[PDB]
Amino acid sequence: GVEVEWLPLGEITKYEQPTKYLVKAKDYHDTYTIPVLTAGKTFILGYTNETHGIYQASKAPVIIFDDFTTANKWVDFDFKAKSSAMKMVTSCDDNKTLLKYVYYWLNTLPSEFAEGDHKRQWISNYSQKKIPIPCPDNPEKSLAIQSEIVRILDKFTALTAELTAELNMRKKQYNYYRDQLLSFKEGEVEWKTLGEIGKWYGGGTPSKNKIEFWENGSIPWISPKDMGRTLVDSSEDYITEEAVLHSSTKLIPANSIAIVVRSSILDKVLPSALIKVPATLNQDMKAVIPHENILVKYIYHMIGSRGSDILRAAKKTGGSVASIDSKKLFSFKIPVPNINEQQRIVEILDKFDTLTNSITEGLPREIELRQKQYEYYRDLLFSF
Amino acid sequence: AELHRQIWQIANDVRGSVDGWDFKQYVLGALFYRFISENFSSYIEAGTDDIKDDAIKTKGYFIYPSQLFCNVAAKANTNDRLNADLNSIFVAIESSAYGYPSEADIKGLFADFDTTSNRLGNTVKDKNARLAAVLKGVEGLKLGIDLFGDAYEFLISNYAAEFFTPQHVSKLIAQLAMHGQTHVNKIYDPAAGSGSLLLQAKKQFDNHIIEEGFFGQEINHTTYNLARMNMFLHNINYDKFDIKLGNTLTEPHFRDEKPFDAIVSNPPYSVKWIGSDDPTLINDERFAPAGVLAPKSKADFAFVLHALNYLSAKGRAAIVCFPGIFYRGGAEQKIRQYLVDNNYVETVISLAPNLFFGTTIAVNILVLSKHKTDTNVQFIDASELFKKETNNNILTDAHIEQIMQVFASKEDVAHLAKSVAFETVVANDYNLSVSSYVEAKDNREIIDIAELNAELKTTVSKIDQLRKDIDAIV
Amino acid sequence: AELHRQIWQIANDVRGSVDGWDFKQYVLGALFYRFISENFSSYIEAGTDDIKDDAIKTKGYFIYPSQLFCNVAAKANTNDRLNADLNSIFVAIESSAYGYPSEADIKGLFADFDTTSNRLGNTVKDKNARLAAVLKGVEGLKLGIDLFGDAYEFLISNYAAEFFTPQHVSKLIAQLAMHGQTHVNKIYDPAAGSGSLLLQAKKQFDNHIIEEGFFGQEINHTTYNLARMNMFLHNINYDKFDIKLGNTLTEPHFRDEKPFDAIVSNPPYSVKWIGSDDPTLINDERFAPAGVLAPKSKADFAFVLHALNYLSAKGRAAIVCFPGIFYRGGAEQKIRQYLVDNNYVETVISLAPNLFFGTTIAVNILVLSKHKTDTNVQFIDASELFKKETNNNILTDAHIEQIMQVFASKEDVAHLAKSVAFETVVANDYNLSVSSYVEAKDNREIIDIAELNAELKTTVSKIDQLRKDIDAIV
Amino acid sequence: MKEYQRFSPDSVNGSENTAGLKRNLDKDDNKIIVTTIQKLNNLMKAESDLPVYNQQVVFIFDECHRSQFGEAQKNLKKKFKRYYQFGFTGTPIFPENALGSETTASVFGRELHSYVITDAIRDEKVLKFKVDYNDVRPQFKSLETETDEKKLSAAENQQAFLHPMRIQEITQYILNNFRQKTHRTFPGSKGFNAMLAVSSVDAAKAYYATFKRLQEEAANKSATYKPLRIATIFSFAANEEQNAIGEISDETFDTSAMDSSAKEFLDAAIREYNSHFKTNFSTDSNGFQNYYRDLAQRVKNQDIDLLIVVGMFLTGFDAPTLNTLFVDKNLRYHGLMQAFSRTNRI
Repeated sequence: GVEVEWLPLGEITKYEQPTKYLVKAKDYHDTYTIPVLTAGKTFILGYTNETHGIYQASKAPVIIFDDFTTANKWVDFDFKAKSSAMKMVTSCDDNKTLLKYVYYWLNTLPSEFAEGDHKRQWISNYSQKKIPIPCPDNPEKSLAIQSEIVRILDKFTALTAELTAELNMRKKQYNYYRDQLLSFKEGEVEWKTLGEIGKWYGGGTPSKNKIEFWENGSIPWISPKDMGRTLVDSSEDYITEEAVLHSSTKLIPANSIAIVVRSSILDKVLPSALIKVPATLNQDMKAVIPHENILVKYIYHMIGSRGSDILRAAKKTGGSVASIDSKKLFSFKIPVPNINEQQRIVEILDKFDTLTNSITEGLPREIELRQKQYEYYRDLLFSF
Repeated sequence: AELHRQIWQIANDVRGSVDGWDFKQYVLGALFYRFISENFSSYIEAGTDDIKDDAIKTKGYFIYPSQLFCNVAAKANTNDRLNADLNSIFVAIESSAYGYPSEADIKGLFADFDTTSNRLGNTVKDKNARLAAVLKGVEGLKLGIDLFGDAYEFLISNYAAEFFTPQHVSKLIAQLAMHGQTHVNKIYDPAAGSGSLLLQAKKQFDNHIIEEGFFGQEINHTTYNLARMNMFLHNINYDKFDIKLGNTLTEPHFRDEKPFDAIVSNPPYSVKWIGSDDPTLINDERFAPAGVLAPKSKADFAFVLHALNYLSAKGRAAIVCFPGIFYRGGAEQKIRQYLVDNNYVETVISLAPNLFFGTTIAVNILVLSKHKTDTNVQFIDASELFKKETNNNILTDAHIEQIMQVFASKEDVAHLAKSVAFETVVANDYNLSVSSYVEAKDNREIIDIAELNAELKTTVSKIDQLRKDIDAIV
Repeated sequence: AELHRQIWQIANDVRGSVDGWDFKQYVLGALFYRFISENFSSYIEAGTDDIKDDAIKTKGYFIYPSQLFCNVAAKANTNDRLNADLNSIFVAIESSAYGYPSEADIKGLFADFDTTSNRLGNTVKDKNARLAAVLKGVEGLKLGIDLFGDAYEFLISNYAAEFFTPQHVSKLIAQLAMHGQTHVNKIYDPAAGSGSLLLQAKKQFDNHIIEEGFFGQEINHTTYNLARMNMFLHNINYDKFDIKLGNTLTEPHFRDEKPFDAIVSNPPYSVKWIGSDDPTLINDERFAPAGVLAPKSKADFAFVLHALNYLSAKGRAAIVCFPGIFYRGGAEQKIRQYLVDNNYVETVISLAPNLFFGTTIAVNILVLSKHKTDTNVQFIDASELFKKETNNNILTDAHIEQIMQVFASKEDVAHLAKSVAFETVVANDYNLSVSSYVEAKDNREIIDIAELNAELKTTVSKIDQLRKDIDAIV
Repeated sequence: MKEYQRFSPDSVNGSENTAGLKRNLDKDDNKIIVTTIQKLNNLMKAESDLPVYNQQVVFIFDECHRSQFGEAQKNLKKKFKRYYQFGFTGTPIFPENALGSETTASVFGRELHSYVITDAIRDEKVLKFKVDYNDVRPQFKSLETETDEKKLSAAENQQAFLHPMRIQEITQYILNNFRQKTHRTFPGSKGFNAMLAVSSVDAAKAYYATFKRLQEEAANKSATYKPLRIATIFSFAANEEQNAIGEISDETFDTSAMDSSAKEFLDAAIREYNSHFKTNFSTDSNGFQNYYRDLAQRVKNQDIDLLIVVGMFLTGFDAPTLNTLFVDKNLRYHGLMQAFSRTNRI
């Protein structure tokens, strides 16, 4: 870029409000087909996609999310919906703008956009100014120098999208390859009932009234609001060592597993984690230690494998907010093999999911680092 | 909604001008007085019709609607005569107006009812202007074959903002009280609330089925009053048609009239009562066959025991509960044991959350019969019904038609519930109802199709990383 | 909480046994009667102390507390004498008991107050048993130097479940009414709500500062009543100490007494009023200097204009708002223009969300003065205060101490707000307050340190993919 | 808003909503309606199909100036059928007041009941008069005692009637007699404020500098003379006839309709007023009117010693603490009575 000029935004930008929607109909299941695209995660399910006066989302506009936010940005992918809050941004000019260029230029400035704090509309304010522009060598090669850098950002965005895609396919193929192996076991592996594996410990919760029992201390507390990880090493809450006077808990060793019994199941998959520190958990989940005839990671992968049907064994337990019974959870039989059919198979399968999972030696360790160097090179490219 | 929805909005406009219950009492009394006046005028002048009437004085002729409708309005104290002298001092003659139909001692009174419109009110001119404005606004309601009370249903539904029914669910449980039984009577109701769920069958079966008027019982005082005027609006015969006030757990009546032939109900939930219990209500006629009472936090199944007490030799029964009363400890377990002692409990059908007014939980309906085959059949039902925005759904007449088709002859339809056995329910700990939904959408894939795709991901990925390394020239 | 928190829990136990407001009226009247009786006995017998008293009849001596506390309790109608004859038929003598202090015509009555405890109630024996049980339960409150009304603060905070203040924020805005001005008076309040925010200064300054009693005005009737008993509990002099009932937008009083010297307030938000306006309230003494009214959806700044009307030549002012009143269209823009016409608006300080009872928004406080230097200074404040679980925080006495240190002499502290200029605010469109928070945590990295790490990721990645290809032997 | 005897008194306005006023016609039981003659005339000329035109209508009027005094009454005759029109006034018209208009008894009719000033004075509601001319200057004695209304109207100038020696001796008279006539003969006395009204603006532009300079000289005579804070206000103008014979022509609210020799003179006087009193009112279309209101409020509390007046403060203003009025003007039947009403309150 030989000549650089900053220009105001709304000079070269056509802003328009959404075409009117009534897309709140009685069923919009996955059998339907429109992409309903909102803020945060930009996808809700199908809907019948024609004759509703849908904007149809032509070749390359951009959007902004939204009132109280004005930070979230999404490329209009192909031809999609007008989903319920969106505000449409495009340009009047064609031979200078090519507004995926300015899609890339808009996320360059989180200066105000690190402040979603006050109830507020920002339309005129970002609609003023500024952005840098390769003017005044327009219309000769103004977009022609862009093709380099927009190719750079397109390769990088392509990288991010495919890495998410191969992570998804990797977990998909991995879960499909887990239980093809390791299962239907013959012949004939012992149908050992759960709890005949090691005396496991229930739970317990101190009240938050006594600030003595709550404010300090170095015992790692575990809560299922803080679960959803895998291989938990530490949590948000560290509870008081005095509080074991009336915690109604048990301090457990540092090679344990744990499993929820409340409110993520009754709907979905139940999490579990290798807890590597001595810790306690609340009323609402269970801690398990096995007993010595085993290798503990094999028990972990066995439970995480058979989760989708041990939830099925005791699913409903009433229309209450709570979930799976104690007894039918306790009274499930798993094939427990000989030790050579513990350590080898858990070595292969542990090597596999430790290739997949967070953080150190992992795929997200590639993902967010390429995200960081992405944004760094973005900010690196855009000065004068 | 054709010519209706405008008048629904007119009622919404009339909703002024203070907190809703206070003026709402006067609103309901006004439309009640208007409808009784118009119905009485329609009776006495279906043929010379007179807007203004006379003091014709013939008591012997007067007592014959006092045997038929049980109430003379008056000679000249009708609404249409009173609508001429509006804004006229004073207004308290309406109190004396309520003296007129409340004579009604011959026969089978059903009076002692209209004590709603009291006086507050701070000056007499405030009372005059306010009540005259209410009468003027209720006079302009262009309604006049003569469907009237659905706006009353709207206005009574416009509160707790109690929880009664989204009315297609009431039509559903009415179709559960089906079928093919021209057999006196219908219908008893414990804890009726409104007469909304006590309406659909005979309003659909005005001369299709001919059994008797309706009986019931309800807890609250003002809910009892609005229930009696609710059932009175819909042009229903005076014959025996009533509800008495009280509680079924404390004043169970009427035992002597009769073992009923069909019942529906909406019992409220978590309705803890006196424990456990201080009188001998174990040793009554209905809880002694169970074996134990229904304590405070589990105060639900006392209603269903009281329901199954008042039942015929053949006629079915249908009640609503929520599926959280599942096993609920050993007391409710042995209650369930006496319920499954026979084919007393015939069918159970679940209903997806919410389909109510912000509750937000799911429900289920229990259909009982002393009309057996016998095996237990847990035909529960999940999705689909839309729920939240307007009503919603509300609700899919073909879906309830096909669930009646399923209820007809005992099919075994997967991706849906099916029959079970008595051996199955004794294999359960009498659970309500885990069995028998099957589908889970756990869909298979292909090893090779996934892995060569992942190889394509890599062949994209590594060269794009190479091009990033090219772009690392800074 | 030392010997307190148990008694807070005892009040929670006494909270039975119906919906809270209804019995709560009788509870407050009971503790009110108990405290007046104990204070009157403490006055008349600080030295021979008698549990039971006499009919000593000396009216001339009786009228002297009727000039001093303005009310004789009675000869024998105190609480401690009435606590002997509990459960005695009948109970309605308490009504006649309220005749006794309500004589009080000499001088400056402050009576006509205690009409809370009405009768419902369905039988006389119900009334006797219920009110006697309430008196017995309130008698057992072991309180007795004599801090009493914080449990009253708890019970009045236990509702809208209105929104008054988390009381350390009231202590904060009290410290905003600081400093160093022994200058009559304090304190006027428009829309006071409770007397909670109208308490902290003179309760801290019982003989430290000596100016006058408190004045104010409040909208609701029962809130006015609980406010007067709230301010009456805390052992405050009879002198002129009062609030009158009304609305400041409709009955602004008192103009003649006086131009005040310090004010705090909690005006409610989005409080739309009569528009726009039908009387000549543009041409009053306080809105004509602005230039335009405060319409319906923007009904906030009428309170702050009414506030700045009643101000001295020197004494500062402090009000609360929410930062959503930001520019709010051209009407509020020109309101802001007349606010920034001088250094009327001195400082503004933001306060992080929520720090309230489920509102859930942030707030800000505006401190005004006709005591100028002058430049505008937007010392807004973000995090940190904890917010949600117990109260919370509540709240960090060193943090408010250092924000008073910042407020003392005009520092310019980054990672925090600082001063601005009048040229800056006319460069703004009078915005409240974008300037001047700076920090964003956009932290740099290193090219080479990132890329050789990524190379280490690759050297792990490719050989692990090779080992997966080894593991593809099936 | 002063009609709040009844509660609520249905004191409705459109302001200026002829659609709102006809809505109030359509709305029932706001049984009193207050409206201007201008709103009524806008309603009649804008709308001529109202249902009120054949209805029982009562009218009561007050404070009649001469803009729509006959024309709106001609619309009242034209676009109505059943009216009962009544009047409250202090302004009779009939014998010698207007001489060219429809008189009160010919507008309205019978003098239904009257309450003259006389027995009100007898019943201690207002106070008495002492009207004296200041035959003090034998130079302009013939011109002061001149009664030729043609020459007093026409040959009024700045030298034969506004001479600097003449104005100077007027000033010396009033500054000698102020603290006597305001009962300020003692230091701890209470005191009263006073007004001085004239008929021409250039007189007042002479007067402000005249009083200022002569007070400067009086303070420089012996360094003992207590000065007097003297203020003044006016905008514009004797705009129309606006009245009968003879009253004050009302000043409109146009700020700078006169020259800046009058307008910026007033502005500099208001800047000196701001410099002494720490006020904020500029002379725009907003600060001037509320400046007038603020000056009206702070002249009432005896914190302003002397008020020079062109044409304001003569009809609707009240001052319970003002005993003494000074006139250099020629007046007529009852506009002069309206001027004399500005002292006589008890």
